[PDB]
Amino acid sequence: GPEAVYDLGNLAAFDSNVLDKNDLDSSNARREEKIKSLTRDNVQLLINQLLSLPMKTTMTLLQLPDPTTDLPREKPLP
Amino acid sequence: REAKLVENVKQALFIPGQSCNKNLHDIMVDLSALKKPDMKRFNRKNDIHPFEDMSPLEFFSEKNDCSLMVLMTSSKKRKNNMTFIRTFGYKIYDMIELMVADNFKLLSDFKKLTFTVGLKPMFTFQGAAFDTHPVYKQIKSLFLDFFRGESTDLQDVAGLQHVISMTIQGDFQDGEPLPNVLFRVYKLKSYKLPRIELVEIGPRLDFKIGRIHTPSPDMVTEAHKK
Repeated sequence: GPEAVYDLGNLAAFDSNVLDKNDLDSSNARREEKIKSLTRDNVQLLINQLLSLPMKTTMTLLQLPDPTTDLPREKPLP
Repeated sequence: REAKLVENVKQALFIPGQSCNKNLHDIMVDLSALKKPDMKRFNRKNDIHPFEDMSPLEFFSEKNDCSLMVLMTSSKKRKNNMTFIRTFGYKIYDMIELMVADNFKLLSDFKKLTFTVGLKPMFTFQGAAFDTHPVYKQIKSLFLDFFRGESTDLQDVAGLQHVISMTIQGDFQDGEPLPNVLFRVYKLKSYKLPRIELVEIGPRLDFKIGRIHTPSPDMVTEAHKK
């Protein structure tokens, strides 16, 4: 049961827990309940992370950290 | 649009291919809607074969200023095939075929709920291979890049509306077939921190992984340069 990893600047949560193909098989009648349930648990954790960030009020704003996932630019650096 | 130190939001161009059918067009319309307002689409078909001639994609990317493209084709061999393409300096960066399984669901298959357009999405990725397998790492990079929208330092709590969820269809050992990737979109609800509940809004897509094109090491260095 590894801990979830967060990239809060991208509002993203990463879950490396074991997944069982029998729970998610296209013929499994409860596959969507299982997918939604997993997503719901990870969204709860993500929201809890986001809501513990420093906040401003101008309406309430979170101060997101810089995104950490390495994503390619669309154009070369000037 | 000239290069910038802080880049614009990536724009996506959806391209019906010659063999695009009605089902595929409906999928395209609903998935492209999620990328609004940073989205363009062609109304007519184009005869594109990405793995035999990438040239028309590079021209489209430059002409329409879209560094993200999705081509829609279908054959008996590759049914409901969505080829996702990213460019760097308008040249092909990577491509991957993601073929939509027959169990897909459209927006119309879910009870209509209000949906504010243009909000930044949350993401949850379920599956260890998204961090360690070269194919699933590309898929995670692609979908974050594709849908994350505007980068911001201030996030409005009230705009935390929906989540894009991507799940690998079970763990797998090397040598086994690569499992499908399960794409889901949910809107948040809550009740009293509150307990979050989710309601699916669609589209619901199961992607079967096809062929890939990856960048040379030189291009990687260029594209990821700080």
